Amino acid sequence: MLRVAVPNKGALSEPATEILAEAGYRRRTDSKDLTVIDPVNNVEFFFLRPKDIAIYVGSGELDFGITGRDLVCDSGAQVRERLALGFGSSSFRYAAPAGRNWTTADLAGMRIATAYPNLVRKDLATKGIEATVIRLDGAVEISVQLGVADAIADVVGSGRTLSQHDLVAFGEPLCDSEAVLIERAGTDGQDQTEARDQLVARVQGVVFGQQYLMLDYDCPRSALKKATAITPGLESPTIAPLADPDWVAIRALVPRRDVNGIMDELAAIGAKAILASDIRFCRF
Amino acid sequence: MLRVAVPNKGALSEPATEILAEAGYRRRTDSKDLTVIDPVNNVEFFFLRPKDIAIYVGSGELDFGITGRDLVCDSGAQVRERLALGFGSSSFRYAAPAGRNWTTADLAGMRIATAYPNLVRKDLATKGIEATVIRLDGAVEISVQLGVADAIADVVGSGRTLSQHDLVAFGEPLCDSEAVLIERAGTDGQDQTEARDQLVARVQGVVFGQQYLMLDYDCPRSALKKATAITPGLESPTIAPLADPDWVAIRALVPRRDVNGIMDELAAIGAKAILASDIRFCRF
Amino acid sequence: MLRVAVPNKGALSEPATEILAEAGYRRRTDSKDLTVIDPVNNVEFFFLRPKDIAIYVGSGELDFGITGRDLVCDSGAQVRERLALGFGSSSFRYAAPAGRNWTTADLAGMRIATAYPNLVRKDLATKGIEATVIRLDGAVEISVQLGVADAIADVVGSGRTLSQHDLVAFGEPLCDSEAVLIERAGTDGQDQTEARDQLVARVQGVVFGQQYLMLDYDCPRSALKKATAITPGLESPTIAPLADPDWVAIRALVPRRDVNGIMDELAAIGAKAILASDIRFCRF
Amino acid sequence: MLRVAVPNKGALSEPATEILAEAGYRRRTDSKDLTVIDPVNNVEFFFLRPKDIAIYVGSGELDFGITGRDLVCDSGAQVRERLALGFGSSSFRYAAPAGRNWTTADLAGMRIATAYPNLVRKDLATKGIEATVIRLDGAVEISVQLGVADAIADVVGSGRTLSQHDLVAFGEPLCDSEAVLIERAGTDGQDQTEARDQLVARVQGVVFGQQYLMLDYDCPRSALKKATAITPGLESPTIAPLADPDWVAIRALVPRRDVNGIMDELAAIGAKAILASDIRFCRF
Amino acid sequence: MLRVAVPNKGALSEPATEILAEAGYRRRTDSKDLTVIDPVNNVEFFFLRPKDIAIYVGSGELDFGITGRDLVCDSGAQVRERLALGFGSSSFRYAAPAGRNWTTADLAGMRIATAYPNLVRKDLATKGIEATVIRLDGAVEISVQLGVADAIADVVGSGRTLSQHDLVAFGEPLCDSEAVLIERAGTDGQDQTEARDQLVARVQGVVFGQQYLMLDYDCPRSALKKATAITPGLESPTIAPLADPDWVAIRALVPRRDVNGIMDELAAIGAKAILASDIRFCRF
Amino acid sequence: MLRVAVPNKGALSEPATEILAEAGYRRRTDSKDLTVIDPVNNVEFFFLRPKDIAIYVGSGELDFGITGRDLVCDSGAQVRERLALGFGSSSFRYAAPAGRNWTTADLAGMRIATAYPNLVRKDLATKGIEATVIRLDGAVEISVQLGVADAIADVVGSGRTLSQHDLVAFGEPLCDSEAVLIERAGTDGQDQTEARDQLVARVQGVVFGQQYLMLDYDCPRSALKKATAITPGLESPTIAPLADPDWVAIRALVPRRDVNGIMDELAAIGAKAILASDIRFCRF
Ligand SMILES: N[C@@H](Cc1c[nH]c[nH+]1)C(=O)O
Ligand SMILES: N[C@@H](Cc1c[nH]c[nH+]1)C(=O)O
Ligand SMILES: N[C@@H](Cc1c[nH]c[nH+]1)C(=O)O
Ligand SMILES: N[C@@H](Cc1c[nH]c[nH+]1)C(=O)O
Ligand SMILES: N[C@@H](Cc1c[nH]c[nH+]1)C(=O)O
Ligand SMILES: N[C@@H](Cc1c[nH]c[nH+]1)C(=O)O
Repeated sequence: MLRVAVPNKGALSEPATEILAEAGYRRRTDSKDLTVIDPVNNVEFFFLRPKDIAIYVGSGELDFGITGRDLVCDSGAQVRERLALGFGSSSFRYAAPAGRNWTTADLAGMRIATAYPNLVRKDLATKGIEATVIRLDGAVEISVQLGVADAIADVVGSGRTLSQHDLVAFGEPLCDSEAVLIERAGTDGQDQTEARDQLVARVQGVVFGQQYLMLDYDCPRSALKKATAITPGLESPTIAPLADPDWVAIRALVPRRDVNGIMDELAAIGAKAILASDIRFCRF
Repeated sequence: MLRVAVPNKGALSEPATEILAEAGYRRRTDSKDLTVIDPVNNVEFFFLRPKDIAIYVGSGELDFGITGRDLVCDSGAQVRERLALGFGSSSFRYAAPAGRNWTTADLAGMRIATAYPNLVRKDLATKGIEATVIRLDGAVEISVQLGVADAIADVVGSGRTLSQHDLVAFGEPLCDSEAVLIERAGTDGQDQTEARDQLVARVQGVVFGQQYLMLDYDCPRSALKKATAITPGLESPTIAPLADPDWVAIRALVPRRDVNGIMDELAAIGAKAILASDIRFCRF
Repeated sequence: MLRVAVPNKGALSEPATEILAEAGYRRRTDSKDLTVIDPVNNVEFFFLRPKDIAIYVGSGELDFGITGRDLVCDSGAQVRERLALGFGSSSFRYAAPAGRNWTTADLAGMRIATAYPNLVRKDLATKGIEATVIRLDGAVEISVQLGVADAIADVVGSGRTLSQHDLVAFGEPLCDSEAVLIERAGTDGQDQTEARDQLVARVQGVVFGQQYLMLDYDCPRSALKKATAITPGLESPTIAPLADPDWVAIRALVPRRDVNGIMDELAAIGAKAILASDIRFCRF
Repeated sequence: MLRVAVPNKGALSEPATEILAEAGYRRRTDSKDLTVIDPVNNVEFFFLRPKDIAIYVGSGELDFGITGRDLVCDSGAQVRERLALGFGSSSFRYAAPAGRNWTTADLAGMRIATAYPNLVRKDLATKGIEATVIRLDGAVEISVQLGVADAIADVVGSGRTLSQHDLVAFGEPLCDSEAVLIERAGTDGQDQTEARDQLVARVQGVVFGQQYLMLDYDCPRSALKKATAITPGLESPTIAPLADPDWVAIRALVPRRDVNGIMDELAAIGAKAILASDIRFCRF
Repeated sequence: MLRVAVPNKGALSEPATEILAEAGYRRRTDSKDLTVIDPVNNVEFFFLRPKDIAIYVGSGELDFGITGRDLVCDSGAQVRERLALGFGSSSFRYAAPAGRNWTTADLAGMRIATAYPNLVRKDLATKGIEATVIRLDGAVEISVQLGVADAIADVVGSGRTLSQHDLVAFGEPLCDSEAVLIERAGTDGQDQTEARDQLVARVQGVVFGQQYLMLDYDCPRSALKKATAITPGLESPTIAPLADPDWVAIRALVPRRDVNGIMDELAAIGAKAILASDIRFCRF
Repeated sequence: MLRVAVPNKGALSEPATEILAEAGYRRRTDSKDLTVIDPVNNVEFFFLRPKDIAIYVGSGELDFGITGRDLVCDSGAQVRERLALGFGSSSFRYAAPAGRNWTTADLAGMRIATAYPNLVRKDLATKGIEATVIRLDGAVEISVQLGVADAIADVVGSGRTLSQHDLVAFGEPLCDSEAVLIERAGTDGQDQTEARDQLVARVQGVVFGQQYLMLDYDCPRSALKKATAITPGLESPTIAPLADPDWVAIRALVPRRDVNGIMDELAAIGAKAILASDIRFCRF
């Protein structure tokens, strides 16, 4: 029996449930209750505060959690990052009032407000800089106008929050917010290593599969050699005859980020009815 | 022209609309209005109170409805259950205050509160027991604390509601809450038998299809004989050559509940890029 | 870099985002902010008032928009309609109090209330009729009861709004509400013609693909000649052997509106496990 | 310790909480939980389904409830109606399809759908009429179109629901929906009679007070005799001098429904600064 | 029977209903339906789009409406403004991109976007300036960035919307957004003049009363002469004895905006228990 | 110009805005924006995270804030508590799994989870006990079941959260959650001492006034001496004649918690029309 911690609210909650569903786990019956028991898969899911998930995995009984990479950097927990999940990512920056040409060295002896004080204190220490780091519970950007701090450190999205308070980011970026699957450190006893390996392989199938599309298309046999070079697939393309003997159908996996260039090339050699379909799971 | 009753709210409403959409019927334009006319399929959908749907099919002009099996047991309507739809199921139990070792025979002459009084009265009669059954409109669990009844009878999910009121279930379970497609009894006149048969076949295609996944995978020809035994499919697996002549691609339907064991076996004989896809409709 | 205007609310908003997602564009991160930048596709999406989108494309810097055909008729903008998108369509009618046998000629010299005054004034002019057209901001049906107008002109859905105010539609219908992709008129400079052509081809792939389903089915070889005539596909059906040598699997695109007749015919010649799957993109 | 049942949702819920607050009882801390304990007043409030409240008072341990008068007529409970609360009232009527001149005698042997079957069966019996009364859970108006019943019986507001289904009300009205304070029948033991009397007196203070306004106004002494006749108050008006010796200020309770006529009369005899204030509690 | 138009949504809707309630009219039973009939006061209220209310009063059968003063300036309707209601007010300004020193004369021949084109065209004409005014449906501030206009004209609150798009207001302000009670022009026939006068007097009682508070306080008789000068009231203060013969209680209306200075002065001459209460209606 | 911090969400937010409104400050225009400027009172209100308000007052530029007393204990800020506001109060307790007879001394060397780690660490130190205090972001009760802690420390309301996780509170209570007005420590410069004193006096007027009701009642002169003893008021009751010379009207402040006993006594000596009204502000 495995126990898995899932974010109960915020930007990571829906895509976390989505990826767990595509790996074949029971979806949350209703957003009101806070556990979901999966008897067929032998897993129980707990919906918890995002900022706490790393502590639950690292000091508690949870085998796995899904949380942001910055929240693991801030927690001080000793957990293993098994997979980057491909969503939720965003930079983490120092920021200060526009129009003063701030640089990292200006932070020495200043007051820096953040919701991630342990992350920031370790970053400054590595750079050899001492400052006064002030923990706040949320929305730190207004703390400069209101006199609590000289600079801040926070997740930045597209900079909307910074510009709305006349702040400019500076310095080298910190530990980012990408969603990760974390695992409790420790070997335990074989029979539990196996159940843990199974969950990781299943989530990995979604993480990998979601990077590709399946292309299906009709192709003249005369253009078949060129098509094979254009879509080599993961092993080699599938080739099947059509009723018309001068034609075949070709099936091949292609990366999402390559798809439109690939289709233009296929169209130019005579390919017709070029179909593209979502992949949600693939065990390579 | 067929008329079909659909639950307008509650746990059965979204999965009911989902299954009707996958059978190819027009989805509800907006959740505010209460009918949806499907001119191409020649069907009209009415969104009604769940507890009333069985009466509308059994005494009204509706040809079909989707409701819970317990609501058909409680209604006294004479309708045909054509299909179990595979969602919404839950046990229906007697329950009484924890710590008293209640058994079914203790109900004789007691006061039993329930939202399904006809269901309960028929269950007790079959067992030869007489008691006083008290109809309530909803949420019956609090009626024991408040002195209206000695025991209750209600749908139980995972027992959250019972434990939150210090109640323990006992006795043989009653008619459960699984969602069913019900049909009005009666033969009418041939031309309407045909239209009715068509809807049932279409919903049955979703009910059946949703129990499987399509597996696609690349396979060495040397492992082909073993693969065929591992995934026999519904008739026999599809086999197509890859460009590489030592390899093929195999397609086969497999039951959802079998999928992960099947993939482990395929991986161990040399299969690569094992893909798994949702099935939403299959006419066997 | 392309700029595309998307309806920010109303009946057209979700299906507009849906079609853009299926063409492979970044979906709106959250419904609160009003732009979405797509760096990989080199497109920026702006979420605007539906009634304004035609003016933004026709007089502004936007390259494309998605809006209703009636809103283009009302705007007076000079834009190109590139594609009908297949949703949101509804008739646009004159309407007047029930029980008076209104005809189009009765409008001469009357007061007509509408949210689309330029559309209505051009329609009347073409028919040679002069009347007083009164602009209102919304919900015009009540304006007759309240004495502001003698008749109205409005989008009609299924006539719910008309019957709820005792109004009956009459006359030839006007410019309808179907969703369209519009483009700014003008040739600019080659390098921008190409980027524009790419977006249109991608949306066209969704518009075309969404009219079909992929049929997959197992078929006895003895029935193969008949099956080929029943499902000719877009080019010709794919044919692949099963393990069992007396059988094959057939793949073919078929129109959504044909699917159930097609399956009945296939069942009657011996086809088994007839599968039907959504198509979301097809470049013919 | 008293236990009081309060409607947990619907049209009666907010005005019920409002009247209990004005009688000085602790207001519901948050709409999520379902009890509120009032330690200073020695009362506990339970928020329950409206249709069940009469059964909880009549067969349970609750001392009081607030519910509709029709729900008491339908419940069959033996409870005392202590006060009409002055909100929620509405007529209860038979109704049938427009354009057929239905009368009460046409109901004999017909099918009548209603959410209040016991109320309707007793009403028909008193009139000497036999019919088939069909219990439904809610929204009964559509049951005629859908073939379940020939006529209905339901609360009517302003007839919106009737006209929206082409129904016309007929016959003598039934037990109406006005909100009432009900009490469990029975004398118990003196010390509990006293606590019960206290709650009734406190709610009665709100019921009575809410029918009046306090008028305050400045008045010339020369017009004082006429003013006294215009506002006699509940006992006799309060009269106090102003600094200016030719003037006084007058205070008097007047009925809400009389207020504007009263003010016109006072203005015409020389009264100035006529103030009118809400009364929320008055023990006569 | 009077008909009154009330804003159905937006910033003016709740305070409009609030002021009508304090004048003693029936409050909207539920926000879903769109009329409210007041049988005791002989008035019917219609909840309409704010931008349309002036047209309904000026060309329709409505006797009164509540809307913004700018919406009357934009409508071109011939209505009487009877009262300023004391809420909803905000300036209406031209605005253009920051950092260019725009002045009113720079508008000549430019493109100006606004939701109030008739208001703007009349303002420019009075100043002798010709420009191209572009009607938009809402949120006009983004139209400059997007190339549709050179400048805008819009209601400004505290400038949040302007600064969020880098716009600066300039020039003389236009017709503002303060809420007003408007009346249809025309004398009709005596018996309807009277009913109209009554509504205006009742709303005026709220408009006037809401500018004051009632002060009540205990005062030594030795300080009575000074107190009388500090709170003269609307006519002269009320003076009543306390049980203690060296003391009195004083009652007087004072303006809300004066209240705190007044209390400081009273405290400094020996006044105790200085009470201050809301006034919701006063007929002077 | 004063700056005041107000809770932006949670149980303290609405009653905080309510008390500020009754002291005569501008109410939040809309819950979306996060500042409100009051030009007439010369105060600006900032709506912030509750857990941060003490830090904003203690280290920032804010003059005042409203927050929970426990949040001040947890913050470590050096602020002055000027007033207890009379809402939001609740006990703060250690808690551990039911059925083990936990006492305070059992905490030595254990793991204690809490959202208020500084509060807990100072409480344990004062008692001479060392333990490991684990910071969590919220909802700490589940941390025992999930293995992160042996005991917790949290605000308890009525114990719903404790019993829902099988926890029992024990030990002496900690710093409670009552809402307080806090002020920045420091004298600054006279002209700002005065503006600060004014706000405190105004909030104090609400805090004091809200503990009383105004009683108004008609009284026979023969019972006047007894009535004066029953309602002495804050100074002495107001006495004014009625028109009827055998009667008077009496006005007196009485404590809310005394009101019903007081009215029973007045009724028994002949008092009639006993009226009771809310007090929202009183400067003693
Ligand atoms: N043979 C193709 C398609 C495929 C992958 N898996 C199964 N089929 C490829 O290797 O990409
Ligand atoms: N031939 C495989 C896959 C398939 C089913 N239907 C069409 N193809 C099977 O029978 O399972
Ligand atoms: N060969 C089939 C199926 C197919 C289309 N595209 C790829 N395969 C057809 O032409 O319809
Ligand atoms: N004396 C007035 C006002 C009043 C009632 N109660 C107290 N004062 C009346 O009897 O109506
Ligand atoms: N006499 C005081 C209070 C009052 C007004 N109206 C009635 N009483 C004044 O004139 O202001
Ligand atoms: N004189 C009464 C009522 C009152 C207070 N303030 C003004 N009037 C009292 O002192 O309680």
